[PDB]
Amino acid sequence: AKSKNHTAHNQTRKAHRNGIKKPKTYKYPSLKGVDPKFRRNHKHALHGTAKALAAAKK
Amino acid sequence: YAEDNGIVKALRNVPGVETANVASLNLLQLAPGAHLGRFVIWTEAAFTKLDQVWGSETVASSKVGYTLPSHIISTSDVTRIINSSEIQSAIRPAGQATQKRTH
Amino acid sequence: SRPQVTVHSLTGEATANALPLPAVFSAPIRPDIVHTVFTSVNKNKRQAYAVS
Amino acid sequence: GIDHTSKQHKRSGHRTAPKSDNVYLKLLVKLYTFLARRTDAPFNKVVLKALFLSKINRPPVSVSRIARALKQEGAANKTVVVVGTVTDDARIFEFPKTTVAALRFTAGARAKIVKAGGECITLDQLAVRAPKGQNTLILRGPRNSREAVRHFGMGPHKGKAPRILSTGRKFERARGRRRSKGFKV
Amino acid sequence: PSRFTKTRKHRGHVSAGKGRIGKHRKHPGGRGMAGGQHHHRINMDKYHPGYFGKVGMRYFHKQQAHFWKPVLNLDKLWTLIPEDKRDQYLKSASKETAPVIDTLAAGYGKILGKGRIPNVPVIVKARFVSKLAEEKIRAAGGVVELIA
Amino acid sequence: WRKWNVKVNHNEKRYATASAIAATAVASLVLARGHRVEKIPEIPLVVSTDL
RNA sequence: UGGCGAGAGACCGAUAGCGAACAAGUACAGUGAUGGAAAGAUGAAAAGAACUUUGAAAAGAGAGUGAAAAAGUACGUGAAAU
RNA sequence: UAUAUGCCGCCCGUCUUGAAACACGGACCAAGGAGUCUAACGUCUAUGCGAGUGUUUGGGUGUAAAACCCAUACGCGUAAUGAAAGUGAACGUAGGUUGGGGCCUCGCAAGAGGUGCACAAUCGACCGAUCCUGAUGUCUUCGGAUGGAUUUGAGUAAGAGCA
RNA sequence: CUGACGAGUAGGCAGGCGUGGAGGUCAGUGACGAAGCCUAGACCGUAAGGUCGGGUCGAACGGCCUCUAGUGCAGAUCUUGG
Repeated sequence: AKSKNHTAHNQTRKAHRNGIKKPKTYKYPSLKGVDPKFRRNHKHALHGTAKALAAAKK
Repeated sequence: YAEDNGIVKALRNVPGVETANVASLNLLQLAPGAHLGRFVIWTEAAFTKLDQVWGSETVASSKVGYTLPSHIISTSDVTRIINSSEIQSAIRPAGQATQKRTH
Repeated sequence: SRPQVTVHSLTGEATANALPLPAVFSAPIRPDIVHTVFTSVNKNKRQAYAVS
Repeated sequence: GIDHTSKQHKRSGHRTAPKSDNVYLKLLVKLYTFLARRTDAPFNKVVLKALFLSKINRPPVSVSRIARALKQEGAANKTVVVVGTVTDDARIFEFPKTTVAALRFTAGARAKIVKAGGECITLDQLAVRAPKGQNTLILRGPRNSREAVRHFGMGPHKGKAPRILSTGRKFERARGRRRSKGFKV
Repeated sequence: PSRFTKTRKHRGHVSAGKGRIGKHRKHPGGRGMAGGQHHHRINMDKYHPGYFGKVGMRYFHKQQAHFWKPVLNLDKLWTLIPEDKRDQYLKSASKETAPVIDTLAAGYGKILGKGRIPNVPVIVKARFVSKLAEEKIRAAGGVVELIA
Repeated sequence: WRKWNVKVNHNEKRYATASAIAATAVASLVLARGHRVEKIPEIPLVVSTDL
């Protein structure tokens, strides 16, 4: 009572029915995984430059 | 009618004629077969009490919480709006209704 | 400026009295809400039928 | 026998007419097809393709969002357009003057806009006033604020709210939600 | 709706939309939530994670009347005043005529802050308040009176 | 225990009755449903209170 | 959802509706507990065919009643298989 | 429409990789005959109202199992988060950047500048939990201010739900 | 008006034909003959099917706008009858 164990025939043809999807990179990719020391610094650097470009500009 | 003085018993025999109070105004009588428009014979007391029942800008409601509905267009005629003055000065001129068959 | 509906007597003879429209006759004439609500309301005097 | 690349006879997936049977909305669609065909201004093609949108795709714009749109710089005199409805918001106290034009208007919204001195305008009166769409603003209510879009794309580590009837303790907080009971999500 | 269902459009097609190979049969997966830790584990993990096990403490004979404590944001707090007196109360933004608001009278057990009541003094009567709500009420001028 | 009677919203019920009363006016929709009003005086037809 | 007395229907219309529209819990089967049918509709009214002839009789053929017996008590219309 | 003639044409349904099959059902005809109704829901539409919504458990009426009118609650929604005690959402035009339909100004036009709702990505702020920091006072060891952190939620960020 | 395209089982969706019954309308048709049945007679629609003529027959039935469903058959060693 054996049967077919595996194939990959009609697997590269199903995928190309819908056209292998490019991963949609963005401007400002997510900082999840960036080193936490640099991440804390860049948090406070953006925090500083928002103060500098909000308070000084009137 | 608005005040019954032997009117339902008077006209309950004649075929077709149905009577209805103002405060009732059944929908199953006014639009039979979901088709609009029944030839309704009002009485004068019924006409004024209809003004009291459904309300207007002056009288308020007499149905708690109810206001007569708002339109979403100001005039049911559209060609009147399309014509009048202001649109046609903003409109590019017209092509022919059926086009020439070139080639 | 309501269009001043006149009142008829019992013997015809349209009387000089006049009445304004009660502003129900300027409501939105909606055939579709009347249609669907008429179907849902007309199903409300049905009795139960069933087999044993 | 043509070798085809994409779908034969592909219905575009957009609407061409509103699925609703409201007669007066079909009259507004009748008017804006004329204006979108013969004014060649883009405003008439954004109103026309927002009348076709459904009830979920026309979420209601609170009158406080109209207050934010009139606190916007250089836009204090624009006549704001909301294809859809306009609902009242009881959280604002100062409301500005100018014109709001929508399909519908809730009762508190007309009360507040007329109380502040403004004028509520149905879209055909705006088409009389602004044929090419002179001096307007189109707002949209939030679409991803729904109770149903709160649950879309439910899966592991995606943080999107399991469809559930009764919440609290004891209902989907065990194995698969915390570390001590197996895994977390 | 019987004339609108698709099993009336299937009159003429052998299997009525259920398939010839995989025949429509009685209960092929089980009755109900069968096999939750079994052949449906991939459906008890994702879309329902956390369905299996215990989490908390048992509260024998729980009465929800004990836990009646609806909240009121400072965003509303003026809809408790009726709309006719509200404009007379926003004007004369001053003491000695502060509008008494009994928040319990509409059924609110706690007053929470959510942003910027106007500068009119207000005597909020409540059972519970939150710390960032009473600071905003006090900064508006009015005070909070604890009732029961 | 088939569902025999159907709920309608109360305000939509009043909406439909309001649209029916508004349709009992000027008689395109009244001449549409038969209703031989081809020779009448003006519509809405109001008769005196004596009736 | 039992008994009696009532009113009704977006139900079924005689292979349906109760098992039962009829002498239906009947005919019938089983030692018994029990099982359990089929079967309505000539015409307005029997006026349901006097009389003659063929045949031993059933019947036929004429005659006649009937709007019509291409309605004759195997009876309304009377399909398909055959 | 019948027949003659030329060429073609294996009985349908079914499982099946494949049946005209030496696979199974089918002698014929008439009638009956198989995804229906309900409870709770999901997604999508349409309608009413919309910070609400829901008349119909019940009451008054009635041309009386219909229609009509209605109080009080109650259900869902308007607030989350914790096992729980409990606490419970604006530093800032409720933010910053990028991309944005449309609108405004200049320009004949192409375009340039401003404004940028929805939506997409991302950095912040705030609310609850967790882990830290833990000051003034102190029914003298209770109490939490401030400051945080690659932690965490089905949160907020001028409400979108109800029927 | 212009252009492109048209295999399809399981399957999905759309536009529709038919049936029993319900609200409306055509002041519809009809014992000077409705419904039904037969009809190598005819017309329309791609098709579901609709329509007419002839015969038979004997009292009810349709078009359209909507509603509702015990709604459509060649097959189930399908049920009953022949």
